[PDB]
Amino acid sequence: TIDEGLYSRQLYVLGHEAMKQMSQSNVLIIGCKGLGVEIAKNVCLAGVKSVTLYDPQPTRIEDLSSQYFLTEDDIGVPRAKVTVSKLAELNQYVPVSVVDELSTEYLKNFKCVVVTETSLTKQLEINDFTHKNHIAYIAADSRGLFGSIFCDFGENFICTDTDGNEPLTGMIASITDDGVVTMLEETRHGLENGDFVKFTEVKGMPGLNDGTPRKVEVKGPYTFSIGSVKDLGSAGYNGVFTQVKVPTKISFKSLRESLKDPEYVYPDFGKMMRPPQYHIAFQALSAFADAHEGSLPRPRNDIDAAEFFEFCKKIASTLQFDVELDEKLIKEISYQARGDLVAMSAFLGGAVAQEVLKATTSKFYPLKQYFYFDSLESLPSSVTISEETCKPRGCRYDGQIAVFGSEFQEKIASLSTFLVGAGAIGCEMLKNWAMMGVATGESGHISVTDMDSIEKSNLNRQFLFRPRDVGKLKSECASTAVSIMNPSLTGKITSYQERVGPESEGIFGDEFFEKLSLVTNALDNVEARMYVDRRCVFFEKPLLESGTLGTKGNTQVVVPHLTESYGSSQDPPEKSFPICTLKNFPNRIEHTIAWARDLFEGLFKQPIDNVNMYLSSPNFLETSLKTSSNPREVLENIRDYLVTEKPLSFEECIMWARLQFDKFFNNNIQQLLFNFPKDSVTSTGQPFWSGPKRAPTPLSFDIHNREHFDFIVAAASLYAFNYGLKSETDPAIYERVLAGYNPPPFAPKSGIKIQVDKQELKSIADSLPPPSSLVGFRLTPAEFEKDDDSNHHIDFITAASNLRAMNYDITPADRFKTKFVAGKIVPAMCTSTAVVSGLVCLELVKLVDGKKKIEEYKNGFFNLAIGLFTFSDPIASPKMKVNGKEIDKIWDRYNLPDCTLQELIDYFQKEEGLEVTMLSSGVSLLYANFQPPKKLAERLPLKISELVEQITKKKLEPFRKHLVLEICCDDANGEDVEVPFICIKL
Amino acid sequence: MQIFVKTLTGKTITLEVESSDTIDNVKSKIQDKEGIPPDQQRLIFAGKQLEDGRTLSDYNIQKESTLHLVLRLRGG
Ligand SMILES: Nc1ncnc2c1ncn2[C@@H]1O[C@H](COP(=O)(O)OP(=O)(O)OP(=O)(O)O)[C@@H](O)[C@H]1O
Ligand SMILES: [Ca+2]
Ligand SMILES: [Ca+2]
Ligand SMILES: [Ca+2]
Ligand SMILES: [Ca+2]
Ligand SMILES: [Mg+2]
Ligand SMILES: [Mg+2]
Repeated sequence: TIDEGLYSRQLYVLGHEAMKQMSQSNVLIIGCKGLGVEIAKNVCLAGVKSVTLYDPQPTRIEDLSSQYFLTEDDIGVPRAKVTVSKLAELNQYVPVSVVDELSTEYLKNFKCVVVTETSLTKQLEINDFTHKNHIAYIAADSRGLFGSIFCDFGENFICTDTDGNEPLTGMIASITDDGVVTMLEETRHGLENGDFVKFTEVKGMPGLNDGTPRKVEVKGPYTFSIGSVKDLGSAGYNGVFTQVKVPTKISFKSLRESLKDPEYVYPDFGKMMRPPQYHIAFQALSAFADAHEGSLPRPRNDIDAAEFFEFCKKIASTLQFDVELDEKLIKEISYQARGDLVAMSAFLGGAVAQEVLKATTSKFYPLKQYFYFDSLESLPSSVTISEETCKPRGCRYDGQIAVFGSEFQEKIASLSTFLVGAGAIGCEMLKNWAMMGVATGESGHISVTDMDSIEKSNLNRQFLFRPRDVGKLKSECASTAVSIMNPSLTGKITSYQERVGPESEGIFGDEFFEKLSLVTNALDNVEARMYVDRRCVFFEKPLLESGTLGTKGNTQVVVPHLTESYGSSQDPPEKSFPICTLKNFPNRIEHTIAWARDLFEGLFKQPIDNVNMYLSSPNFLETSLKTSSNPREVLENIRDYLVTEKPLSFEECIMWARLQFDKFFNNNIQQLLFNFPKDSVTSTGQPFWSGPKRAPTPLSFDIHNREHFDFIVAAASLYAFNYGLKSETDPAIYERVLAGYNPPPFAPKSGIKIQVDKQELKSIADSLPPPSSLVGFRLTPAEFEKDDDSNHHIDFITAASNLRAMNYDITPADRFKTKFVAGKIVPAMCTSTAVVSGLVCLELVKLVDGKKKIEEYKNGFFNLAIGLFTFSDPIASPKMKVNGKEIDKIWDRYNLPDCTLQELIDYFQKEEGLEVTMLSSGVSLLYANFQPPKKLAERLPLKISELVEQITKKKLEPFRKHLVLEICCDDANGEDVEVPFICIKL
Repeated sequence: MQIFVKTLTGKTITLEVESSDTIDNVKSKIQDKEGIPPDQQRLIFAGKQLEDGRTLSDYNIQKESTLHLVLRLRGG
């Protein structure tokens, strides 16, 4: 029913049942400017029933400041009809039509109605109807560095998931008759008072494992109460609980009555007192409009501002809003009234878009009900902002100039950026840069890099790509795609396919960096972010960071000699299960899945590689015993995969497959139960198999069992793939060789290592044929690939997982979940990606403005699932005092040429007032005042580079331009002090 | 007094602190409830991130104040 090959990612954040509601929901979008188009873009990619647009107005040149679907010559034509042609190209599964008439009754066709660029008076007229007929209403507007979103989903809207989180779960140790449930061993339940939970597998109190939820009263981080339950038993033992997400109704006020008593959703607790002001200003913006024939205040105009300000006092009293109007702040909205920034459209767009999905799925807590945002800190101060500088110019950047000014527009145009990554965030970033006219100038230039290709699932969050683009490079395809949005970029963008890291340092060298204005990350892994960070700090270049995780997203700006870098703070590592839990004592389906995945790699990857490596590397055998951890496993992998068990027919593979079954779902189990009897006890006399350890049960084969069969099929097929044999699908073929199978008896041996030869091994390597006998021969290793079905990869793992699941009485899981966990997929969608991109660019302008005050930058943190937004000033780089001078522990460094050791020493002492006591490069000690007068005399006259090569005994590489050195010295007091590093620019 | 710490995952945590308490001292009370090492904790109050060495009062954090506990994301 649902295309999992496309909505894969997005399904992990929304869910099937949630998307089935979308596919049956029609959306209407009033207005098709930057904001409206952005909203649509997402809603389309989202997967709603259909999208309907409505925007008769022409196409002013200024509209192209954020409307990435309007070209230079579309001017005049109705934005509605002009864009509908491209939005339809986004998601095939979603049709996009247009409408020229605005009928009140017509609205009952859509489940949600989005309203952009519309006068308040017209808004009421619309909501009044929509509200009465129970129709989701959403209104938003982008006015310069100011924005606003309103929501009204009816006075009886019901939400079935308020946070989006996965229903908590956890193992129990006990539970008193009083209702005092005690978690397992130091396990946290993470429940909040007022939460409901059901139980399962709880002995001592059977009637409890029925399912009926129970209100929880947290007594601590490891224990909670559910109320007396002595009528169900005297004391329950080791079980498992599960949180029940109870729905709730949210009553929305009409735009008319809420306009009176507005309910704000503060996006920044630091500007707590601004939403009210904005509530007034935005309405004043509407009044002023009607007065001047729908036109808004002129860019940075003072006369219009004065008048605008009056309208504020007008509605301030009529609304009886007892507040102290902030003239300076409010007037700012008037100046920027005509402002149409793409970043603001990206932000409010992805945001609003998510709301629409909420209204059509009853999933995630909606904005209730006024979202007034502002990024006033972005306003430039290094250029002159006057009515003059912000005057229109007849170009596609008027919507932007209206805020920053023509003078500033030049800086943006002459930027030399470097975008690392071309995925979700990547596309949105480029898009924003295009509309902003980045690298459009002369010295301007964009550089996008990425080593991955386009895939189906990628077309859901990465719009710059199309299905017919699959298989093509991202960086390259995105580049071209951008040249069409803003032709002024053609020949201004260079794409690369290099993976940013230590290797690519060849391409992205010193010369490459010394040119960049700043760097922006659009990566998907922490390791890469770290690498870039390090480089930027070394090259003293600014960096823009951003991440997403479903509805959550974060932004971070790191400006040179001001803020700390990305790697200055720490993040929690990847949660990896204990080796002995996956190997012998699994209790969660996630355990078997991880196991299943190692099984996959262990039967169709690891062994094969050793075969080919044996047929390539001469001293491979010798060097193995010297390095390889399990030389035995190596030698055996070859023996068994080359001769001992080399198949010759799919039928001979099915025998191999059947053998494996008993080897990992029967014999292995038996052997365990042998070392640890199904009822043996510990030293404390406690059941070995209690709590964290579920007593397994060997599984006898069964030719007529989905799991048992699925495994054999998958396993066999895969083994085939290794040697290249036609895999069959006809069931009868398996029976015809399996029904007649006789497995060799298995008896658990005594003395086996279960965690909680010099001749044998070396003799087996002699039973193997010499590489000479099989020259040019190679095997095909199976490279795990989650996104596919014609490979039996996931099919294998699912079965293998659900089979081990039966062993330990663990509940199985469909291949949908298995794929998610086995492939360690990062759930995500277009909405979050857009929000971050916006916030990111809203900071980008702060870097080109050269803001030196840290209180002006902002790091973003948000979660669309609950309408949560928060920002915070960046942490200042740790300082330090050396000789009274304040130094930057992160950015300051000593730049010196390739001078002589004696010279460098004199320098520090005469120019820095530091007595260099120790000089080094990496792990090599070049100098130290406590060395003998011999070592010194022979080195002092040498040049740094020379000294390095000598001591290292390894001549430098000619591709280097720099050379880092560390030093130890004493301040003017002779006391040891810590100073910055040295960068020899040889 | 008593403060509230809402996290990105919509969870609310109640703490019993004093205006003179140090940020390091707060992070720990949080570690005792949630199990998050102070190093990985990102507490924000009124647009300012709290830093070790300072105190609740240095941030004018008064009674019944609300803070946010956020995290950085790896996805892109
Ligand atoms: N070290 C790196 N250097 C350059 N680009 C990188 C690096 N690591 C990751 N990327 C790229 O960053 C881009 C953005 O990541 P994103 O998560 O959007 O894409 P993806 O990995 O293709 O998606 P999915 O995980 O759903 O398949 C990807 O195209 C990815 O290949
Ligand atoms: Ca919770
Ligand atoms: Ca054989
Ligand atoms: Ca300095
Ligand atoms: Ca100094
Ligand atoms: Mg990929
Ligand atoms: Mg990725």
